[PDB]
Amino acid sequence: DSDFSLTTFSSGGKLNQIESALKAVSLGGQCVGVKAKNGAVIACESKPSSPLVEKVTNLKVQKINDNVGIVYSGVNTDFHVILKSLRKASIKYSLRLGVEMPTREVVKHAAHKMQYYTQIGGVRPFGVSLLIIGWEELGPTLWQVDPSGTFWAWKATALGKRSDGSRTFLERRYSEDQSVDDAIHTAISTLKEGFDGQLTAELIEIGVVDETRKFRTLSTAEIRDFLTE
Amino acid sequence: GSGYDFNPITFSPDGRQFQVEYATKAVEKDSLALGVKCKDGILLAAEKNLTSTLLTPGGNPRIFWINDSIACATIGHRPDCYSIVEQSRNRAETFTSNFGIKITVPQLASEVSQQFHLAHYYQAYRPFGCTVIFASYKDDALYAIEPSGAFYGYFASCFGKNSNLARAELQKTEWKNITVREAVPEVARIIKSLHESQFKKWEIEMFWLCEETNGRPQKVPEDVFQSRFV
Amino acid sequence: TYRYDAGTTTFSSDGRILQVEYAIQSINQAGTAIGVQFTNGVVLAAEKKNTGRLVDYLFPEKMAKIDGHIVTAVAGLTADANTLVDLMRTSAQKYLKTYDEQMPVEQLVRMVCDEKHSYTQYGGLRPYGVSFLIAGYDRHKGCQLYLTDPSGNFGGWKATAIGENNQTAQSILKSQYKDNMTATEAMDLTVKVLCKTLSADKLEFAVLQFREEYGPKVRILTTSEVDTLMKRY
Amino acid sequence: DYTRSITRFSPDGRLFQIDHAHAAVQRGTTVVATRSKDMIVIAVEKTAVAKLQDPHTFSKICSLDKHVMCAFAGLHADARRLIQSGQRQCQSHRLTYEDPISIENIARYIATLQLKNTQSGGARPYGVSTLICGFDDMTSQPHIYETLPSGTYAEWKARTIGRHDQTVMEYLEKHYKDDMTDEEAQKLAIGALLEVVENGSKNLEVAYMKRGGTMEIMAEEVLDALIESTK
Amino acid sequence: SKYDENATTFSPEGRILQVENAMKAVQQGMPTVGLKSKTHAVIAGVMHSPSEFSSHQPKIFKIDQHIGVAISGLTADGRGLCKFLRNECLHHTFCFGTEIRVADLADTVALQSQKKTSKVGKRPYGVGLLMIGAGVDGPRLFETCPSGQHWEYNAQAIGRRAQAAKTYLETNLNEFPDCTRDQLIRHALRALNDLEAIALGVVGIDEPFTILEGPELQKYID
Amino acid sequence: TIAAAIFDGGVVLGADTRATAGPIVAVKDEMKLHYISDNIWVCGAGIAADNDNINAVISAKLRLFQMNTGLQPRVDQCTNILASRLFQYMGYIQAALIVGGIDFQGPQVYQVAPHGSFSKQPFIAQGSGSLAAISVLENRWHNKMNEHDCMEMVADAIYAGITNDLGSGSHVNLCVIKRENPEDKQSKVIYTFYKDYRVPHENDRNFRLEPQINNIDVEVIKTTERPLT
Amino acid sequence: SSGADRYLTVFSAEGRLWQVEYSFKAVKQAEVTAVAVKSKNAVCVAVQKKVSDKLIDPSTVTHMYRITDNVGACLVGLPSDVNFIVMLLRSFANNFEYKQGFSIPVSILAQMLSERHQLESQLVYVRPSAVSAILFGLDGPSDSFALYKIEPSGYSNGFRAVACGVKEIEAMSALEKKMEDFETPEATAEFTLSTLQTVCGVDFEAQDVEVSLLTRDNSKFSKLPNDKVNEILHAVAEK
Amino acid sequence: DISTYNGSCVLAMAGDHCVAIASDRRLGVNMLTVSKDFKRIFQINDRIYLGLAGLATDVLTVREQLRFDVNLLELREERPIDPKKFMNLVKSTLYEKRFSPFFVTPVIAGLLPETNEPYLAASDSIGAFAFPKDFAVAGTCEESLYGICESAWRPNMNPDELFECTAKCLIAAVERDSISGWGGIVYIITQDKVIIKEIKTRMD
Ligand SMILES: *C(=O)[C@H]1N[C@](C)(CO)[C@](C)([C@H](Cc2ccccc2)NC(=O)[C@H](Cc2c[nH]c3ccccc23)NC(=O)[C@H](Cc2c[nH]c3ccccc23)NC(=O)CCCCC)O[C@@H]1C
Repeated sequence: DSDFSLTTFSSGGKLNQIESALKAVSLGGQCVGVKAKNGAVIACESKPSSPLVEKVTNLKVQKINDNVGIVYSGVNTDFHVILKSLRKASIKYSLRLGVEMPTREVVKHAAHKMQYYTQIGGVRPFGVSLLIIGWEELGPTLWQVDPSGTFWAWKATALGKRSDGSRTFLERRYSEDQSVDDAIHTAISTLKEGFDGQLTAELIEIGVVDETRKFRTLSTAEIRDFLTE
Repeated sequence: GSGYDFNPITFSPDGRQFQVEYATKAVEKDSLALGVKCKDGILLAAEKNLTSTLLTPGGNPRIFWINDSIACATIGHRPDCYSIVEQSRNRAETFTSNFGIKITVPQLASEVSQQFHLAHYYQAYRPFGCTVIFASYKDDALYAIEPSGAFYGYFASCFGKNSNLARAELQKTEWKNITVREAVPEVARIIKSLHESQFKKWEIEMFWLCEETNGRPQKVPEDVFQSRFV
Repeated sequence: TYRYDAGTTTFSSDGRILQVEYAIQSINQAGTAIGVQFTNGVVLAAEKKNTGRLVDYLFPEKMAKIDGHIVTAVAGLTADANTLVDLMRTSAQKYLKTYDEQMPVEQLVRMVCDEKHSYTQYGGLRPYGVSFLIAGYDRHKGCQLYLTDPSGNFGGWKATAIGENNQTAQSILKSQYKDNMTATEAMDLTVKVLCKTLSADKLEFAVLQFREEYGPKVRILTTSEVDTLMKRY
Repeated sequence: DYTRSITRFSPDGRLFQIDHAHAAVQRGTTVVATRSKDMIVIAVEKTAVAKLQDPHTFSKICSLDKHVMCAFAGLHADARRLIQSGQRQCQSHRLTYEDPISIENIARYIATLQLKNTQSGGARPYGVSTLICGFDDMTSQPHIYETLPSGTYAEWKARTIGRHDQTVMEYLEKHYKDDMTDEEAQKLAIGALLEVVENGSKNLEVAYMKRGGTMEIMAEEVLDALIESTK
Repeated sequence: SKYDENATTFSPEGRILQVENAMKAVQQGMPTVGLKSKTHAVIAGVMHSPSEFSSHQPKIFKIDQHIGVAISGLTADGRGLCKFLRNECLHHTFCFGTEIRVADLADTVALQSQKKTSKVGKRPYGVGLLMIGAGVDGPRLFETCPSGQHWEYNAQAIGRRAQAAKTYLETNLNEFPDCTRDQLIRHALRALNDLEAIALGVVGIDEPFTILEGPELQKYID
Repeated sequence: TIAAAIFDGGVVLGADTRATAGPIVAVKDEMKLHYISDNIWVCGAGIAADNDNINAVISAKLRLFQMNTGLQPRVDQCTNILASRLFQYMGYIQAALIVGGIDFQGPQVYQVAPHGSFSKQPFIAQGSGSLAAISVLENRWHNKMNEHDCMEMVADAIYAGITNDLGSGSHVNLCVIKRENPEDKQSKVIYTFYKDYRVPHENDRNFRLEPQINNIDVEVIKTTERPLT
Repeated sequence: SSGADRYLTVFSAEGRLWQVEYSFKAVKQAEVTAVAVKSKNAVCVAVQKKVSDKLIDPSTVTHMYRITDNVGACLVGLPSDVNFIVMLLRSFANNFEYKQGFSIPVSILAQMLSERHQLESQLVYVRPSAVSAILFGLDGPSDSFALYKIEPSGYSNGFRAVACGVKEIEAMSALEKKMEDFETPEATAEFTLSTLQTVCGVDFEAQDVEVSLLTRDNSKFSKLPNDKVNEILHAVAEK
Repeated sequence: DISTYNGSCVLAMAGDHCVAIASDRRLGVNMLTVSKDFKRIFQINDRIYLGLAGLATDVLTVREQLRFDVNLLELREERPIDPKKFMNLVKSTLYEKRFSPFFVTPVIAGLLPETNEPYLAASDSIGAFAFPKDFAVAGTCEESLYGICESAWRPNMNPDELFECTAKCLIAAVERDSISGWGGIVYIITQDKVIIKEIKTRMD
């Protein structure tokens, strides 16, 4: 039979498949988030497997809806599954309620899906942690959703490779009163610390929710400008 | 396989599907069956090593009807052989139901390789310990599906015990340059030469789909070829 | 084949569902959640799992309002806790839809506990590694506090604690909990128990309070309110 | 859906999962059911409750129906599911048959739920022994069936389940009488539990169903009076 | 050994060890002999005797008016297979109004057992059948195996002691085709050494399948 | 009355703004032209809820399609989805739609009948005023007409339906799907929505008794006030 | 710790899907290499064609497959898995054309294959399909040649040039070292076949390689006939 | 008919930063007056009220399904549902039953959260929502309300004047609808308070 949970509690009260999925996240490419006063940023290292790869065809920084965007660290394919699920959920939310799914509701839906796959049988957890940025009534909000479906808000974060050093670097360099420009610069800097070699605009993707409340993925030109500014 | 050979859907660290190749070994253990695409038709011979002399001489078919124009020689796990034969008949019947036409051996081979593949692709199934050689003279097709589901069209297919020597012998004859009637002596020669003396009573179940049968799957008449051997 | 099946809904030689015991351990390694039932209401106070200077305390990680009359605190996996919170909210609203009455606290507790127990007894799926302190109000039992564990076993508590150092919190509650407490007194007791068994930012609070005219109200204290409560201590 | 054979025979012919469910029952608290001609008394040991635990509406005793009392020993959630099924079944019997479900019938139903869990693939056995008691009719003799995790059920003059079942059962056998009165049955149950409770007034609760009546919890004052009379 | 846990697991030598275990279950059943002539088929079986005061449990069954099966192995599996065979016979009579052929019933039994081995959770039928049927295709004897394959035999012996019966059948194999119904029953009885424990179901191109036990079989015990 | 024609560089959809609750005007400023995607709009006749929901559902489907696939929704794609959906309801969803849009295949106007039939036509009129509108479209539409000529023609068709059809009335809303650069056929497909493109003055309420004579005396049995909280 | 991580598609203690990587190994077990080069004017996929018997009909030993009239798929890996993914891609394209009313783009088909490989790598009861799929073809909406490569993991990416099979690493290195914005479809085909010939180390004859050169003149998928392939190989040998 | 089975008369109205939503109090079984205490207007939240005109059955079914939905949405989002968002919720609830429609027509009278602007949303039984800036009408008195309000409504009615027309413009409609009436109740939602005035209509 299939429907037995392969994510189960171990003797120490630990879901070992959850820790395995978190490990998959920790080997899944550095992604950073930075909450500005007037927005939030989700940058990420997008070093293609080869230069022949077409960057736009597989982007880690993705838009869930007009106001919510998402980046991930972990398995790209089940991130795409999570992203399709979140876009579908936000479209269903707009159909039912006439507005884009709120950032926290998108985060809760991602967390619910990940938890579901942590509990149902025949499946593994999602090997992705999501940094979802979007606005709410009280301001911009960066959220992390773990393979376990546990979500929580952040001021700044890193999820993928070398994300511990990146998170320490953000602890040292992140400030509350940053602007969206300063948040983008902080995200680029965090990626640079978490990345070896020359960190160019083509090797990173930045998504931003700015004063307008709308999520936009910065093009390579905007990323170049930020790198050179 | 260090544990990678119990679940069919499990890849070996080398990418091998150990259950699938164990099914292939089940195929290799079975008596050889070979199809040859001849100019007048396609001849499916199947060596039948009668374990017991009490077996009905005109029975225990290795070659089966799939259509009015498709025959299916079988090698390997006889239960799986007949399961795949019935699933190929069902696939052809469903093909006619959906499209109103008779399935072709290449298309039947694809659809039945679908089931072969499901065996080792979704869990809870067992790989089919059988190779099925679908021959159709209407299609001029001789497609063998292996236990993995890998199906290929052949000029001369052969699977089972001594199938390598049988293939080598089949290479020596340009079957498409000879008819099924004059291919029967050559195929019988090959099977007899490669036949194991461990069995004193044995048969060569020979079907052909030819102009003589109008492409129909017909067991070769005993007058044309005496399958019985002692 | 069940080669890698853990037999989650399977007894052990001791008669314990090992998965449920491990879920209980997971809870005991999670942030402390204390419930204190005072004269009219209950104070729930949980330790946020995700804290730090870089964490944004926008939402209650462990506190979840189930309905106008029921609030919950979480100990253990906040994810499956959120799943059970969604189920509890839906069950409370289904009861309201069926009866036009707020779901009695014990019934909502029984519903979430039946979900947990169904996972412990059927399906071969891992149990919900969450323990709920469900504070609530209903006209039948007044203000109530229920501790529910992954087994689906729940009990009413005047005061109780789950999560990390839950035994120390329980002992402090025994020493200092008194009946007929005021909202302020119970909030002070919960803050004292949390501090003695562990920062306002890391802590989150939720007061259920029943006023005779306004009814039962759940108020999950925000960051500033919890900071004020902590500074009062 | 998950359908693993959780309960299966061991080479020695035992269903080890049923044994583990019995172990769960044993780790459950002690219940004693006793019968007088016109009364049924279920005395359950309250679990050790601190000063912080609400002692009301958490007794192991339950009413499956206006004529059927139930008490359990073992996993509280398993017993909650069993009691929910039993109450649904009592109402279903009233729906299908105007008559109230006989105590034999409802005890059979609960024991058959336990049997199904020992037979259903992917279902854990109920780690619960249930003392299901009541009166079939006004003139019917009181019945006290004990249903085990194995799904076996048997009627008893007086029975105990849970921890100390050995000791409480020995007390019942030593002190049972054929024609005990209501007071005598109450005293029998109360003393049988008193032998294995640290405190008499606190750790012990009693619920009695008289003939032509519903489940009735003992008053704390009357319970204390009976406890002191026994001692 | 480690490959002998499921009917779905092939062994490294391309074998389904659980299928072979069900086969061994069949081999440990009571002796069962089948014989085929040009016009009649017979299945004689030494019905099992669990105790001296237990009537021998029937093994020669009546499936169709011209088909009968001798089940050797797990009796309950044989009875489930016989219910399946009755379903197939009923559906064939419904569809075409004629009696299904024993070859078709053997094919259906083989398919059912192969399904029991091709999916996890379901187990090979511990029972092996000797199905004799005299239809339009003539008299035909089939040994259906737990693995999900059937063999058409002129004669066959299955279960315990099957080797001696098989050798006897081989000795008189070439006699059977022209042997009379009584001669075929006598051959079956000779091949199948235990009288009361021996049932014998005989079918013919004309005569339906009928079971003879003890007294009814005395005329042929010889 | 809804209509939609193709001009040289795009599509002009148009609709009246009346929704009828039987013989009574339920809505006098109803929106029947609905955004499906930046390149596709759908005007709708029939049951107002049917049109609203079918248009919202297909807009959500194509928004998901564009978010996931990154591809501009096609007018024929929108029409195919609408036709399949309306066909599976066997005409129960009474939404006689006009899908006007632009994609790589230029500007296209399709009609989708409530029963799921569809058709690409240079100009279409649907609704109770479809005949009055289609007279105007027949006598005015020509190949490669310009944006303003098609705007005036479609507005005059909607106005013909408004004037002549009782089920049509109030204002003429237009939408003009075009490309931001007429010269470039790969330029972004934009839409300009002309709310109240025509507000027929003769259809305005000419008279109003401003000192409304009223002899109904309101007697209050009970007054209870509560805070708005 | 149970060994599910190494036999099923669940994460190991290192957070790796061992079965997905073993399906990569199974893809390399195809013993063939495919090199696809997508220029502005054409997309040429050349996959070396190995027939193991002289008695196998070569026309049936193929790695190029028609998914739609437009979209071609060079599938490298286990022949059973290759057939399964061919029929799965064709079913995806058919369902897309039925739901959407137009032929599936290569990008959407690649995404659907990526979703299938994600459900294989997440559903423990489904094996990762050991197929590296080079989907290619002229996307009409963009009027540009799409070239996506989907790994058995489901890792789908559009490529200016990609490789799959045994020499995927060497072929990718050669592609990213010598790639150009080739002016003509003939140039694209020459580069594709030259890269494949170099990485394989064997001078190819038309029979030994299947080439699909989708140009704007011929945007429909089709394996180039052996005469055109021979002309391309001669052009490669010309320099 | 089942739409006129329970005579209904709901009338929302826009004022100056204030909405009114009035309803006849009758529960009538066709021509029989069962009650004069029927509630058709329900507070959805502090600044959203829902007047459900139609089958008392469906009035309560849709009020309680919408309460279910809004309570869940406010628990999940921890904020009150917006008048537009509640309108879309009502539209979804009514179109979910498109093939078996509720026989209730909603009238949502709210104040927009920020600008306190009046928000009227009237729909048919299946969620085809109008957003009149003047007045929304529903119930068996629909045409009567349409006429009286079309003549009577004036912009920028303060809560007193808004109540006056809600009451008068509802009294005129119910007193022409035989099956609706038997008293009225007007909820005036202003920026800071809700005034629920029970108005005397004819009781015949
Ligand atoms: C030109 O020809 C115009 N004609 C009118 C009638 C538009 O006003 C239509 C056809 C229009 C389409 C439309 C599209 C989008 C929004 C609004 C309108 N149709 C209507 O307005 C329909 C007419 C109608 C009713 N029943 C059928 C059946 C088949 C075809 C057409 C119709 N009106 C409605 O749908 C009503 C709207 C309504 C009623 N009271 C309301 C209060 C508040 C808001 C809206 C309300 N609804 C009903 O009649 C109930 C239907 C229940 C079905 C179970 O548009 C073209 C352009």
